[PDB]
Order: sequence, then structure tokens, then C-alpha cells
Amino acid sequence: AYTNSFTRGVYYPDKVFRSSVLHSTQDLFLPFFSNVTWFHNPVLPFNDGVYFASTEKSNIIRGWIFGTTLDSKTQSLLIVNNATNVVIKVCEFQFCNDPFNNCTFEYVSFKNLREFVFKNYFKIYSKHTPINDLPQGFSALEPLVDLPIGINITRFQTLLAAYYVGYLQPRTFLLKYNENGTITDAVDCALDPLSETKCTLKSFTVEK
Amino acid sequence: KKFLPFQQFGRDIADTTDAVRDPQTLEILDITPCSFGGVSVITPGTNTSN
Amino acid sequence: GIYQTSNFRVQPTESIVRFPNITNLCPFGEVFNATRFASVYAWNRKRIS
Ligand SMILES: *[C@@H]1O[C@H](CO)[C@@H](O)[C@H](O)[C@H]1NC(C)=O
Ligand SMILES: *[C@@H]1O[C@H](CO)[C@@H](O)[C@H](O)[C@H]1NC(C)=O
Repeated sequence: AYTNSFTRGVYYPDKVFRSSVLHSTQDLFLPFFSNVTWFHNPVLPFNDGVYFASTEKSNIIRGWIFGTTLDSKTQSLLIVNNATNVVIKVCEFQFCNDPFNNCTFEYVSFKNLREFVFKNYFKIYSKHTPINDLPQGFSALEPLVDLPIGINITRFQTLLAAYYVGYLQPRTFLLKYNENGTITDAVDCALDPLSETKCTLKSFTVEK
Repeated sequence: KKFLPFQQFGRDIADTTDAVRDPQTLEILDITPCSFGGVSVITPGTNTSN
Repeated sequence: GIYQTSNFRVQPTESIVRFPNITNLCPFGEVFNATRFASVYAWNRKRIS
């Protein structure tokens, strides 16, 4: 099953303030208007990196698992939420065939859209907005977490609500910051000839 | 300036690093380059005065 | 005339260094100041990380 990504899958590629400026970059971003595989249990490739977004009312999705095989054979990254704390660790877990040792890292802390970018060592970016099938709109995902762990990830899983996944590709983007350091619009510079023009001119408005 | 809570460095137009966020009390500091410029000497002719 | 003949430049006074309020230190009191120490047939081996 599938859905259109529209303008989503964008984040700040560095911890740098910029204002009223059309900064161009090449990085792992979600291609605009690409299919996004859709879910509502299964196992997926991590690719070069993942965009993940979930629309919820009853808080069904609690976390993720990442690695090569995700069942005993090596240290596999885990994130899991239970009650009022979020628990994150990398141990060699004998994980179940269908869920719902040796730690180098352990940590303890529809009406909602929750969005996440996972990428290579490892970074987590997110956003949330209230909602009222992934919505037509734009915002950039702010960085939440840096994990210095160096774990060799190639595959991943959800822990359990409609939710969607797409895979980042190394494309050129033009990112429009406002007066307040916030990315408020973007161009995927290889989408269509007009986007190739906005990135040629470094401009969001194109004259005749 | 009002940077977002994760932002560390500021940038202006030609990648001129324009500000930083102090990691010991959370102030954004505007950076001015240390003052420099040409020096000109204004002279009547030495045939007139030194 | 007016002749341009040098460039002015204010030099630095001294050098500042800035980094976070130093925190998340490793508890060396679990290796150098602990209440017990191990044998010489099997030692305490700890991954500091
Ligand atoms: C900038 O920040 C203020 C709050 O200080 C906010 O009210 C304003 O709407 C923001 N401007 C933009 C363009 O988002
Ligand atoms: C650093 O320590 C000072 C007290 O010396 C404290 O007032 C300040 O808020 C701290 N800043 C950070 C970012 O930890």
C-alpha cells in the first residue's frame, strides 16, 4: 500500500542559524512527490536513511528496532516507551519474531501527526503537529538525538494508527529560512524544470 | 538575534559566521570583525610643506 | 595628493575558549576509590564509556 509524500521529509542538515536566505545544499532528503509505503508488524530495509511519519489518536506506536538481523546475532539499537519514561539501548537482544546482553549504550529519560528522520554515526530528527492520508503541508524536522554508538544498521522495525515510510536520497535542495532561523519552505531541485530553475537562480520567485 | 534552541553558529550571506551561542550562559553573541582598513596620507607637495 | 600607503588592523588582546558547563564525568570512585579490589587470577575489567 502507498501514499504521496508531497512536500514532507525535510530537516535542518546542520546546527546553524540562517535568516531570510535561500541556502542551497546537497544531502540525504526525501524526494518530493515520491510514493511512501503505508502501514497500519512488518520488517523493512533502513536504506541510506529513513523518513517515518505516523498519524494517531490512541498512541499505538511506541518505538523502533535497528541493525542487520534484529534477533540475538549482534548489538541492535532499541527505543521503547513505557508510561512516563523513554528507554533507549543497544544490547544483543533475543527479540521475538513478532514483538509489540553486552550494552555499549543504555539511556533512560487521527489527531496527532508525529514525524521522524533516522540517518547515519546515528541521528534522530522529529516533528509533531495536531491534525484533523498524510497531510498536504510543510515544516522541517528539528534534531532531537545524536547517538555516538557506530552500530552497523541496514534493516529496521516498528513497535506498536496509519503510518508511512520513505527512504532518503542524496539530492540538491534549496531551503528558505525566515526572519526567526526556521526553515519555512523548500525546493527539491530535481523535481521539475521550474524547480531546476529556482535552484539555478537561487530564488523562490522566478521572473519571465 | 533569536536562534532556535539547537542552533550553535549563525551565518550571513557569503557564509560569513555572524554569531555564536555561548554554551555557559545561553546568550547569542553578534560577531563584529576586528577593525581594519586602508591608511591614506594627505599631503601638499614636499616643495610646499612636510 | 592623497596616497594610500598602509593597512590599519586592531590586533587581539588575548584568547577566549568556550565549551559546555563540564558535566557527565566518569565515576572514577568505582575503579580508584572502591571499597574492594580484585584478585590476580580474575580482575575487575570495566568498559569505561
Ligand atoms: C518570529 O517570532 C515571533 C515570537 O517572538 C512570532 O510571533 C513571529 O510570528 C515569528 N515570525 C515568523 C515570520 O514566523
Ligand atoms: C552553567 O553554570 C552557571 C553557574 O556557574 C549556570 O548559571 C548556567 O545556567 C549554566 N549554563 C549551562 C548552559 O549549563
